[PDB]
Amino acid sequence: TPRSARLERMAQALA
Amino acid sequence: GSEFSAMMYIQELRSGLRDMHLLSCLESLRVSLNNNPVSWVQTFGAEGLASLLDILKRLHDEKGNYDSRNQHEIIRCLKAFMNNKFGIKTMLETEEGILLLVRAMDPAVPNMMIDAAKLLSALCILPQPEDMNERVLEAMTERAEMDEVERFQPLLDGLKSGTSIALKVGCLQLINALITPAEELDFRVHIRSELMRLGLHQVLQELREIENEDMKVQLCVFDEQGDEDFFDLK
Ligand code: NI
Repeated sequence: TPRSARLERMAQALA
Repeated sequence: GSEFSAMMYIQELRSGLRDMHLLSCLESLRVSLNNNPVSWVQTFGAEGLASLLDILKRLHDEKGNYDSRNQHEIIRCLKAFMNNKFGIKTMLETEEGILLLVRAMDPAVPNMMIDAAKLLSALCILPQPEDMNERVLEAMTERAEMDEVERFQPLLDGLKSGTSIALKVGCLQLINALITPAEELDFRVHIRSELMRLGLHQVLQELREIENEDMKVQLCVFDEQGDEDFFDLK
């Protein structure tokens, strides 16, 4: 979903 | 290891040390938690964590030239301790861990607030357990009552013109970590509105002018999620 892609981008930012 | 050195740290941390003796112990432990394997972190364990959290509580309870450095060095030890699953699990098992991370969000000690906010943000996006955002908000509420401030005010203070770009980015990153993982539309809309009312509306105008890609990434997440939510409300 668009929200789940967003969450993935947040995770990538934290890594 | 050695394994014996983990037990030695615990005994030292329980010994009543203060000031630069304490900082020197914390600095050595911070290196060991970073350099040793996860197996060593497991040997240090829940009891080692509990010894760190007891000191951090004491530092708050006694209002010390070294207080701020000792609090931040503890946060650095937590950052290393939590860089693996066992550490995360063990921190979430504590009664006071999350609250003490939230109390570390002091914008007058910006590099400590950055470290704590990042740890909190990472808890919020964990697949499991779910809804760590709720536990963070519970602790922000408790801190608000204890400090006599509105609960999101420390995050807003971190976004003020004047603060470092790294602190601004960590503040908006935690805002996004509180909102975006929540499944309940009306809760997302509510929290967003609470932040806007406290002053995020004005602040965002200033943030959009900043030429920093890490900021732009967080603004993008924030704006898109907002747009989707308001779409879903119609
Ligand atoms: Ni000593």
